[PDB]
Amino acid sequence: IKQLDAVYESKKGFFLPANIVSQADLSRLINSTEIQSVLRAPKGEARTKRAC
Amino acid sequence: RPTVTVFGADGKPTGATEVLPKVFSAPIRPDIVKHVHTGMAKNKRQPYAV
Amino acid sequence: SNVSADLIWEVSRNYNSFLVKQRTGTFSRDALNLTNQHSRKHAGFVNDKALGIVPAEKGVKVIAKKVKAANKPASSLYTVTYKSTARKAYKAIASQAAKHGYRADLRQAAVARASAILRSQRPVKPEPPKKLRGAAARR
Amino acid sequence: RKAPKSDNVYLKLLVKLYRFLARRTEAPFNKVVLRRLFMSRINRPPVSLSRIARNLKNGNEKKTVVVVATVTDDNRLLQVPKMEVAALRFTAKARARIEAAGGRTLTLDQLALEKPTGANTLLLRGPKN
Amino acid sequence: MKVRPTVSSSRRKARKAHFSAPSSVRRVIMSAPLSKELREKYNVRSIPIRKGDEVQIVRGAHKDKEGKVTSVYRLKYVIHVERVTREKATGQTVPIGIHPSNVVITKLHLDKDRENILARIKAGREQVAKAKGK
Amino acid sequence: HFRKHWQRRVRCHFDQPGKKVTRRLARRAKAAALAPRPVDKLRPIVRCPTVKYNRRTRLGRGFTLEELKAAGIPRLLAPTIGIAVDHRRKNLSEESLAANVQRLKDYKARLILFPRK
RNA sequence: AAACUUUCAACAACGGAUCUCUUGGUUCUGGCAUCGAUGAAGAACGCAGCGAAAUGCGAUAAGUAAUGUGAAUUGCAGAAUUCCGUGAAUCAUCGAAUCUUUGAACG
RNA sequence: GGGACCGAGGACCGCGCUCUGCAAGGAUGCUGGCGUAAUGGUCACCAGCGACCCGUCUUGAAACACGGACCAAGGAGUCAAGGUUUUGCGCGAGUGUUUGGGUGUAAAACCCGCACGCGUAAGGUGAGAGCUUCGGCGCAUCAUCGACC
RNA sequence: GGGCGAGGCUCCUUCUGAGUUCCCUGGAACGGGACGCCACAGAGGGUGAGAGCCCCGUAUAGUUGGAAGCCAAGCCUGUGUAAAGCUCCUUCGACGAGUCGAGUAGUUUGGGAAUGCUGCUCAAAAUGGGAGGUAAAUUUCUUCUAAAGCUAAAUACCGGCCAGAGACCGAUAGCGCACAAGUAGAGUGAUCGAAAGAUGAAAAGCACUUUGAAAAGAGGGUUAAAUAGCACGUGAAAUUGUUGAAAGGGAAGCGCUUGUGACCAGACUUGCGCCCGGCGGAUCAUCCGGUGUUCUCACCGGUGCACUCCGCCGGGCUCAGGCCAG
Repeated sequence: IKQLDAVYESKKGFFLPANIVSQADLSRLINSTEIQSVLRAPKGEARTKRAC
Repeated sequence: RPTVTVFGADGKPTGATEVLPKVFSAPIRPDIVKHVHTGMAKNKRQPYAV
Repeated sequence: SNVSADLIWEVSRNYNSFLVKQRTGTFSRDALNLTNQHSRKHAGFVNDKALGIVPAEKGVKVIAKKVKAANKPASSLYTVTYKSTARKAYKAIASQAAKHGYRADLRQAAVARASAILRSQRPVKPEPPKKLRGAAARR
Repeated sequence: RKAPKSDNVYLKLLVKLYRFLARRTEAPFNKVVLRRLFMSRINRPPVSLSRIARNLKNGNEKKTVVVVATVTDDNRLLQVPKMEVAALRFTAKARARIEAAGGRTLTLDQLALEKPTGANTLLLRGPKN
Repeated sequence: MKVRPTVSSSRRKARKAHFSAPSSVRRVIMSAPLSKELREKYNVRSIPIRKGDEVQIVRGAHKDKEGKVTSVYRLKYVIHVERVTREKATGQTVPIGIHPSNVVITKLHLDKDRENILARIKAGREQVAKAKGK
Repeated sequence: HFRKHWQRRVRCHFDQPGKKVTRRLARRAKAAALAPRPVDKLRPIVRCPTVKYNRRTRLGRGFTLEELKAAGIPRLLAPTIGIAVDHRRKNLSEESLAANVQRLKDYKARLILFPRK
């Protein structure tokens, strides 16, 4: 473990990459208070009755 | 920084304390792994020819 | 962080060691899969909170994932064996899935799996004798 | 386009998030962000610190510049101002200079958290030609 | 796993060597194990079979049956054990080809050369046992 | 550009690791033979010729006679104690002369000599 | 109705596909440098108890000497080996020899 | 009043009415025989109806012409170098370790010095996506007048 | 300066781990199950089927003897006014000719300052000669010594003595040749040049009887198998014979739809739930302790004592159940 940290510091021309997303938990991301608070009212249900 | 426990020869924790070396937080990219593995698995072959 | 159930499903929806794929459907051998069907709903090893029911010698052994122990597989599964009454097992299993908000969407599947395992443990009826027809019968 | 051409699982997660946002919000900001996530690399040219600095030289300071692209460093700038930048990916020098100037690096999922409707966001594109 | 570059893991070459080996190599190949009593008597596991040895057949259709070796027929890698024969159509008995790996030696034909072979094998085994022990 | 027979004149480097191993084994053969001695000779510092590369120095062939004399190392002894000698090169400048005599003084300070037999 | 022509099936024929195998080929890599007038490469004729080819050998001819191993060869026939031994073997190694006619070929 | 064909969907939601209910966002109820080759299916033959021998080539199209005794196996847009378009990936004013060197569990994997290849060292008017404190800000890019080399 | 030289390195050789324990199938375990062992050795191969522990080998350290090269601790000697390096200087300093070069012809090169080479004619110099730099004011400057010779290494390699490998090919493939293949054979000759692998674990390759002139056939026998008989693993199609069923007035074959005959896959064999009685048992509710957990849900142990639970039986009823129909 010690030398793993050491060698990844010692690699030249390479740094540990930065991900394009910060939180990978889309459940928290979506069901967070901000999204749901600014969110619009649902326009329907998952399974919708057929009228005619 | 999170912590991992060290285990002795008997399988029981020793009480030692170790920190993740910051590389286990790197992004997981199966496509990049696929590309690199494909090339690096061809990199061993011996030539054949009639 | 970098990892989540969504990331794991992204990595593993196309291939698993538990994945068996045929022409009539795709199944999963995972012990935490209540219907043995490949889906994010039922991918127990993917989801943080998951349930699994396995047969016992007389009854059902129910395993559930501990969210504070994902890093520790040897101590990551709350195991309870229900070897009393069929109705009592169903009660307890449905509580473990729906009372405190750990997988109420899997409540029905868990109860059905427990019922199926108990019916399997039930003694089995002898076969009806085979009746021949036509040329085979006259032969 | 229904499925992105990329094989990146994290870009797929961002696509799902912003698809949900575009469907459940009245935000043309979210719609354009989803469209720019669907477009390919050659159609997402890099945006430079110089271009962002001169797009904030006017009264647009104290804002969140969102660019669905990679932000590159420009050696021609002796000074970098404070700025709220969000983008898909940064260069190491762009991160270093922004953080030394006093701004903060932001990702698109974060921008979805703080600013889910695109308020006080300057949406920028790079030079196509 | 092999380490020395001289040895080869080639199936083709191994089978070629086995099936084109000369008579001395065939003798070494047709070495056979010793019984337990001989094992703790001589500190030797296996020895090449020879004509005067008494063996016990413990594999094949002949379950557990003993007899003196009649001939070591090195050409097809078989030995002939006394009284282990089958009758042809004419009623003449022909010996059955049995393999030294399928036989076990019970009584050993003794001379100076085989005493020397046993002494060398025992010396190597005891030297290595002593080296491992202390 | 294949108007000729490149097929009969084409070469592949499938033995690149084999030649690397062979060269490494040759360097160990030299150091097995010249065991306490370095596996090379001390080479001088020389300025590159043209205007394009005259801002840099490299290693040359051998040391000049008068810079060996200034360092205090005799001519007939230098190749014996492991110093390359180049009788063709002229210093033409106190700068090169001083750089090479300093290099030879460093070699002298770091050298160990064994007394003949 | 039979015969004949044709369709399908069962079994049996012809033929050698498929599957399986492989003491072979092909390609790459590594260590080393060794033909001949002291008669080469090649060609020919002989030699085994019973052999035509292949293989080995050269009138000392499926071979001799020496060294090592240690009890065979094998299709048959006949001898062995005393096994408490300078010693079987179509054995291995190989430093000594034998080595027909030619062929650079040389009365 | 008589006949034919059909019954898609699968808790409730709706529009309605003749409203204790209903023919109103898709079939229910009652009954009989059989429960096995009975329905169903596959083969062979008969029967009624239909129905040019395939491919190539030429032409506006035919016709001609060419190949076709049958079967098994083989069989034809591949590889390399140099360009170029697009898509994915990494780094990004930089990028490229694998000429070579250093390790190695040894043709793998891992690491790297100096070079080298390619590339890099200022507006106004009107639109404009997207934001707005709804006073206006204004990406990319475009048309014109510009500024400089 | 010489001569011995123990010893060492390289390479061949000797020797070095552990189950044939028990049961089942099988002709034969190397297969399945049980219980063990070795492992710096679970590469590979053989053995009657997939063997780390039956055998050869395989890993590391040693160990037995031998071969030739090189190094070499030490020990004997050394000798001659012998050789060598450097320094200084009122002394010297020899450097390659039918070769350079000039003209010319051919050839060659990216290269008429001829890029090199060769042939013919002429044929040199000594502060000399050759090649470059340069408008810089004259051919200044720079850099080397040709016409004599030797020399390891890094370099190439379809051949020689071997060795190790492969995302190669697998008997119409792979070299033409996996085989008595550069063979049989063809051509006057130079040359051209094939086809052809597999019984079986083991020949155990069929004794004996009978028919036949014989080849062979039929009994019989070996084998796990002759549905493996040296026309031999498996054994397709084209084509053919026999038997079974069928069709057929100058083509057959093909599509749609019945019908006859033959031959078949499904589906069903009852499931669920209530009312009784007989039972027979063990995990009725609640409470107490411990543990676990999603901190409110469970699990054990006690309590329960059998109008509560759990299974069976002898009955009754409901609903749902296959095909074809009214």
